[PDB]
Amino acid sequence: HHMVELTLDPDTANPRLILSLDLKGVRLGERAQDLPNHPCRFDTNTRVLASCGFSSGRHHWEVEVGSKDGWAFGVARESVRRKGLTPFTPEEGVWALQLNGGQYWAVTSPERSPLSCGHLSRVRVALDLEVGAVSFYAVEDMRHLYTFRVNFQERVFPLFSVCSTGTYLRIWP
Repeated sequence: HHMVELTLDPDTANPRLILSLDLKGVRLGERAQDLPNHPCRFDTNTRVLASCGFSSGRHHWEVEVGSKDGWAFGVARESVRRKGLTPFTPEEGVWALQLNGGQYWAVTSPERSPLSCGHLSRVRVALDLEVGAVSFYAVEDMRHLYTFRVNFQERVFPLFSVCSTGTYLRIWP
């Protein structure tokens, strides 16, 4: 199965995020690193993109996910805002799933959409820029979790947020 190789982009990472050395894994730390601000860095929201943005075609990858609340992952338009507190919503260029209050959500606005999917360990993301879709599948039985149909009009970047200690996101492969 032909999947893209993604690495987290340290220039984008919120200063409190802890990236692994292989740039696959993301946790939230207790203290903000002293990092030089970069126009790309999320200075307030607890997010980080892969260094790869997408302009065209179909691309797959997988995300392993902690069992404790705190994570959200998906894709974001390149213009997603980095500076100050920003809403986490499709309006703002953010199409994600989320584990929060013991519940899986698709992050619709103005209300999140509860998913009835059972426990997740690993999710396949399929980004289709030709049709304009991003779908999520539980790898155990490739069960369908959610699709956002979107007419993407700029580059689309894999997105990760961890806003609690005690949980993680890991990119595969």
